[PDB]
Parts: sequence; C-alpha cells; structure tokens
Amino acid sequence: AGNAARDNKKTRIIPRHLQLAVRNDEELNKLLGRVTIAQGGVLPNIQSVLLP
Amino acid sequence: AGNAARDNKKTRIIPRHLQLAVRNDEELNKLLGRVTIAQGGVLPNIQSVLLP
Amino acid sequence: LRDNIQGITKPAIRRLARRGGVKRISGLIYEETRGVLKVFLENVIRDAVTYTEHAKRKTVTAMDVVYALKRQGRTLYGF
Amino acid sequence: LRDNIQGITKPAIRRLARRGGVKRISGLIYEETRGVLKVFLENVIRDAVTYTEHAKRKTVTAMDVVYALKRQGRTLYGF
Amino acid sequence: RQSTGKKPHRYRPGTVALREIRRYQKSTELLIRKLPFQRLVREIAQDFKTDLRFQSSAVMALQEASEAYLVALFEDTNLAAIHAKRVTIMPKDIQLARRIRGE
Amino acid sequence: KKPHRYRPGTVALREIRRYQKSTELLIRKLPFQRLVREIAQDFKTDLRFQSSAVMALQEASEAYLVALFEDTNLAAIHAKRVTIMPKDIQLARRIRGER
Amino acid sequence: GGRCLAFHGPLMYEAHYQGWKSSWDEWVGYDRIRAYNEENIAMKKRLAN
DNA sequence: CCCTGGAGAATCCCGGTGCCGAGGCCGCTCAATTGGTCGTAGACAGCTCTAGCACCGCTTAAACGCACGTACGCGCTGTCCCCCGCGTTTTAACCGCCAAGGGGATTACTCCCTAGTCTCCAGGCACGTGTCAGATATATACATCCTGTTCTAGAGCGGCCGCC
DNA sequence: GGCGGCCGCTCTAGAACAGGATGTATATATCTGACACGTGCCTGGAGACTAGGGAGTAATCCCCTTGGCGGTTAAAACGCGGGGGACAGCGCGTACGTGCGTTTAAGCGGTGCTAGAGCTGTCTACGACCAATTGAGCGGCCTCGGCACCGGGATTCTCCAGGG
Repeated sequence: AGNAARDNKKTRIIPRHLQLAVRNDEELNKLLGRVTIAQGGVLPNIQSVLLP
Repeated sequence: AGNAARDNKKTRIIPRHLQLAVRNDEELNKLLGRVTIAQGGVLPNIQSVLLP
Repeated sequence: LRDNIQGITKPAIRRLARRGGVKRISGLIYEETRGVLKVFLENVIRDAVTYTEHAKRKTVTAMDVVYALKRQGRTLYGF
Repeated sequence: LRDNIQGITKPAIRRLARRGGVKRISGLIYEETRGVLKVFLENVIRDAVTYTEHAKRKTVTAMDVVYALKRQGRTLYGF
Repeated sequence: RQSTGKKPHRYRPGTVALREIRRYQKSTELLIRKLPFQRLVREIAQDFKTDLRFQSSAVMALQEASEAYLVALFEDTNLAAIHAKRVTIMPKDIQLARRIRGE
Repeated sequence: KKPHRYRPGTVALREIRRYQKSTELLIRKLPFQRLVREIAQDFKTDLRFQSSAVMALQEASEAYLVALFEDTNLAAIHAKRVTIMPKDIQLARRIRGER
Repeated sequence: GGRCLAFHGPLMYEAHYQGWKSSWDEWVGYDRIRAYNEENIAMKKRLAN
C-alpha cells in the first residue's frame, strides 16, 4: 500500500491504496478473492480490443 | 428420491436418484449448490439449439 | 413506498458499467441489472433482518450486514 | 513417474464433455482441460497432504481429501 | 373518487466511453446516489418486516457492497461480451454470468 | 451396399443421453491414480494413498470437470457457437474466480 | 489368411470386410479369386460414378 | 483513400487557503502479566494386523491413428435501428439546520436450566445370516435417424392466336 | 405478312413419406451380494440431584435516525444527429464428427510383504484456574499538516481539414 501510495505520490494511506495493494499482488488476490473492499473500486485496466 | 426411483421403475434408493432429487428441487439445488455428490452424475437436460 | 426500483437511475447503471470497463451499454441492461440488484438486496437485507430479529433489536446495524455478506462468501471490510 | 498427465486420455475428456451436454469438442481443448485438472489436483492433493502431515500420518485417507474439498466450498458426500 | 380524470466537436461513440472508464476506474467516490438506494432498501425491507429502520453506516455498507458486486458482475459481462466477439453487453450475458457463478 | 453414415451430432446426442443417465466413472482408475501419485510426489516423496481416497479424488475431479464443461458449453452457445473452446474455459474460470 | 478372398466382387475380405460393421460377414465356401481386388474395385467404382 | 499540420476541450502539474481529520500527549483501569497447582491431554514405547505397494496371466473393452466429408468456425458486406454526445430544462441530492422518540447501550435483581455427577437400562452398534431386488445374457423388440423414391408445385420454353 | 400475348407441356427440385440400421428399452433365467431382521451385548443418554450464573426483565439515558423542510447547482431525462456495430446472409475451408484396424494398457483375480494406523500402557509437561499485581491501550483533548478546493496555467494527446 505504501508503494502504491508512492506511485500516486500521496503520504496518507487511503482505501484506494489498500485496494490496489490487495488486487495487484497475485498471492493477495488468491487469498482475498472472495473479499469486498469498501471505498476502493477495482483495478484500472483496459481490454486490448477496447482501444481504437 | 422415492419419487425419482418410481420414475425410474426402481424400488431401491440409488445415489443417482438422490442426485436427481437434490437437483430437481430448486431449494435443495440452491442449498446444495456447493455440494459434490458421488455416483450421481448430472441432470439429463439438453439445450434447445443442440437438437437437430 | 412504491416504485423504488427506479431509484437506481439509468446513468447510475451506466457509471457502474464504466467502473467495470464496459465499452458499450445496451438499453435492456438496465432492467436486468435492476432485477439482479433487487434479488441481491432481497437476499442480503432478509439475512440482516433475521440477524436483527435474533438479537432482539428493532434497527439493523452494519455489523449484521457484514455478517450477512460474510456468510455467503462476499465479506466486506471497513464496517 | 513422468508423463502421467497424458493418462487422462482423449475419449475420457470426450465422455466428460458428453456428460456435461457438449455437442462439439475441439482438438485444442484437451490440453486446456488437462491443465485445469492439473491445477485442481495440485490444489486439492496439496491440501490433503497438509491434512495428512498434521494428522501424524503418512497415508492420505479419504476423509482428509473430504475436508480438503470441503474447505474450498466443494464438499463431497459419500466417503 | 369524484373526478373525470462553424463545426461542432461531435465526439464519436467509444472514445468518451473509454474516457469515463479511465476516469471512474481510478476514482474512489460512490456512483450510486444515497437516498434512492436507501429508499429502495427500505422498500425491499418493508416486504419482509414492517417498522424497520436502517442506520446511515449500514446503508453505506450495503451500498458499497452492492456497488462492488455489480462492478464485478459488469466486468464478467464485458469479458463475456469480448468473448462473444462483441463490445456491447446483453442481458443474456448477465444471465450466463449469474448461471456460471451459481446464483 | 453403402454404410449408414451417421451425421455429425447424432452420436453426440446418443452419448449425451447415455452418460447423463449413467453414473459410471468415465476416467480410468489407474491413470488418474498415477497422475495423483506424481502430483503428490512434488509435496511428499514418502506418501501412500488409500483406494477410497483416489475414488473420492476421481469423483470430485469428474464433477468439477463436468460443471466446467457445462459452463463452457453454455458460454459457447452464448458466443454463437456449438464447439467448446479453451477461451470459453478461461472465461468460465475467470467468472468463477478460479483464474 | 490373406487380405482378399470372396466369391463375388471382393472388398478386401479378411478371413470380414474392412471399413464395415460386424453384421455383414459371410463364411460360405465357393470359388474365390483376387484379380488385384477386382481391378482396384473397378478402378474406384468407375472413378466415383 | 492515407498522411500530416493546426486547434477545441477534457485532463494534468502547480501556487495558495485551511480545515477537519490525523498525530501526539494525560490518565488510568481493565485487560495483560507473574507465580503455583493440579487433572489431564499429549508425547513415547511395544503389538499387531488389516489394508496398501509391487509383480504376474490374460483378455478385452478402451484408446491412437488414418480416410472421408459435411456441420460449423471464421472472414467479409451491408444496414438500420440502437445506442452515444451533446443542448435544455426540470428534478430531486446534500448539506444546513431542528426536534423527536423509538431504540441501542449500560447496570442491576432475580431465576431456571444448564455445567457436572451417580446409576442404569433401553435404544444403538457389532456380528451372523436368509433373503429379495439388481445385473448379467440374449433373442425379441422399440425407436428415431438417415436415406431412397415418388408427389406435387414452380419456373422456363415453345406452339398457337389475334392485331396492326 | 410479322410480332406480342396467352396457355399448354416438359424439366427440375422441395419435401412428405416409407424402409433399413443399430443402440439401446424390456422379458424372462439365474446368479448374487449386500439388505435388513434377529441376537447379543454394552456403552451413552435419561431420571434425579447439587449448585450457580448468565439472561429475562425493569429502569435509565443519551443518542441517532426519520421526518421535514428551502437552496442550489450536479445531474437525470427528453430529444436531435449520427455513427459505428449486432446480426442476417454468403462464401472458404479445414478440422473435427464418424468409423473401424490395430495396438495397448485397465482391470479382475492371485500372491507376498512390509508401510504403518489403531490399540494399550506409561509417564510427563501443560494449560485452566486462583491470588496478586501492573502498565500501556483507549477515550478524550491539544495541535498540526496533507490534500480537498479553487483557480491558473500548460503541455499533450486527439479530431478536423488540406494535400498527395
């Protein structure tokens, strides 16, 4: 979460940083696959065929 | 299961009949959705577009 | 309270699909999404109602909602 | 013991898809099904190995596999 | 009862949709409004038990859980749409995703 | 004479009707058992398996693969197809959360 | 024995016709010849007549 | 029809406010820590014996492979109607603000039935066994699917007839 | 006398229909193998008793959600323009359906042996429990600073128009 906050260059840890920390790590993704995180959203990924 | 066994002309309860009884009832199918039944198979249902 | 299923507006469902990375949104997805949300709420709120009735309380707390989400494999953090 | 992933033969996968009501079965889906089965076995058998190691036993019983499948929401009856 | 009754911009579809996808995917705030969802929750709860109240935080938790569940369902629906060689989602894709999920 | 020459699909429907009502195990016992042994060899070299343990593993794997094939076929019919594809399996695993 | 032995026009009879089901075998004893499998089954049935 | 130069608008980096939630501090008190003391679950040693590992006959249904073709996967075209971007005018959302009154939270008096024994006994479990429904077996028999032959409808062609 | 229009004739093909094909639905014959009844226990729950403790209920309290407003600017909704895409349709093809030849191992039955899980003692540290204590976790208050907000400016990627 601190690494994700530094990528966003924020000092305080917000729930977006925690959600990014959980979803970015594959081990944490498998551990918390059935886990819903409030105020966090999802990963900002775009499918390959979506871009024109 | 006895109803399914009478539908199969059987007077002994076999795990196929138990699987049919579980999956035929909607409440039992929803309750036992995460349930694996040994020697039971699945329902003999075929899709509409699969018929010739 | 009647016709409260239309409170979830069409651009709200559009924004929810935008969060999910949906390219194009059909006009028939809104009624189906409202029905799916109604079914999910009719499960979760009923489970929370049973949780509240068990504890002899008249209003439902967020902890009972957390328990009702956790028992179906959809655990929620932060409440 | 090597190359036992080919032990799940082509007509076995054919029969497995016929049980599931599949009309047409591709030629490239056998390897994918073998990989999916390998992943599922590498989860379940590893869980049973941990159960047997905690159970002070060197033989994997059916009961250990039963709760190994139960802990992942895939409970099996009859063993 | 007693009554008788010069050139505009003209953005093509898809680019602004991807712009909104990028804006809301990196965003944090709640998309669904508060009081319509709360009123829907009360209307659903009144069918099961009358004279029932919900606190603000319980409504908040329900709203965030429903938003996350619907976002995951829309992700699966879009994945099935690209899987079906399409960019437009259909309600049958939602039904297929619910059937695969087991609900 | 000429052969009967069944059209593609009729024997498929016959096999679907036969296996959807029969509870016999489609996977052969010994190859699945030996696959289980080499998979468990990566975790424990000195390990043994009971026969009923292999039976339970075979039944659970068969049911999981049959459910995966059902989801794959339904996704194929959703995608204007009748032939199951590996990408349909990947989609079914991703929706179920196992991918 | 052999690969072609039939009283009529042979279809690679094995002592059973290959490529056919089991309910077509006849074991009668008559005058059997080969003739290069009735000249390659009449040169592929008159080149697929 | 494709490549390249110029500009409209959503988006990104940055200067200044400040503010309201985050960080640090004061007690202190209630949960965390220390020592002893037993019942007791657990670590360890010897027996065993019933189920699993390895190899062997064999035979036979299961499986690899090659020949052929027709349902279906995939590439390509249009279109039109379904959805999106934006102008405009309603429309209810959120914060601002006020009481209310059921209702969560806390404290205390009391009371039944649940923790824990004693004894036993009648329902539950291990073992033995007659038995009654399921499976193997096979001619007979369904049973629908595939295919060959014929029926009838449709379009093309040619002969006949009236008109200029 | 030449030609357009009309009607009969023959060609062609879609499709209803009947016959052959092969894998199952049944009708006994008989094996057979667990199914349930009986018996003999015997091991766990029930009658009865002792004691006590956590909730049922009453009271308080203070707290927090519902109703209920104006306001105001974000946005739902209606509608016009239009635009790119879902799907019907058509064509290419290849690659997967169907079928047996042939090989090849799956499985039934058998035999030997030890790998090791229950089983029974045995002895031993270990954790719940009772005095005795004690020290920073947390409610709350003081302080403070990171980024929401508000604009200002800007690079910066994107669409429209001109040229080859």
